[PDB]
Amino acid sequence: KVFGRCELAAAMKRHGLDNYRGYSLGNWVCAAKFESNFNTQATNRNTDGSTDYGILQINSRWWCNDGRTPGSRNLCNIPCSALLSSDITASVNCAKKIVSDGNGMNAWVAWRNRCKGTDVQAWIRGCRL
Ligand SMILES: [Cl-]
Ligand SMILES: [Cl-]
Ligand SMILES: [Cl-]
Repeated sequence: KVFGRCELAAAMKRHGLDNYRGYSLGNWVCAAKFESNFNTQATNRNTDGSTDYGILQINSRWWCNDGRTPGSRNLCNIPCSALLSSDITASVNCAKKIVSDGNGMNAWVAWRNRCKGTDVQAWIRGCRL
């Protein structure tokens, strides 16, 4: 599913991501924009052989199981395929664990490089939330 901007903001809010660990909704929408362009089915293969999955490009080295990332963990206790669903529940619940792991949203390098320090509220501007 490719979400609309406000549609995704609303779904993220419904799932308790808004201001989670102090990160406003615009931060999460911005991260999703640059990680996946709001496409739940986004996948990307990393140089180390791991893969990133879903709207927030969650990585199989630590967070989910895909059966083909040697030496990896599955800390969200989910198949990586669950992160591709039209229902963002699994991605959100896993993101909550990731952002609580110590480095906040810096875990998403694209958030650090493209969202951090910017006017992230622009991502939810106009949205009925
Ligand atoms: Cl915001
Ligand atoms: Cl594996
Ligand atoms: Cl980047």
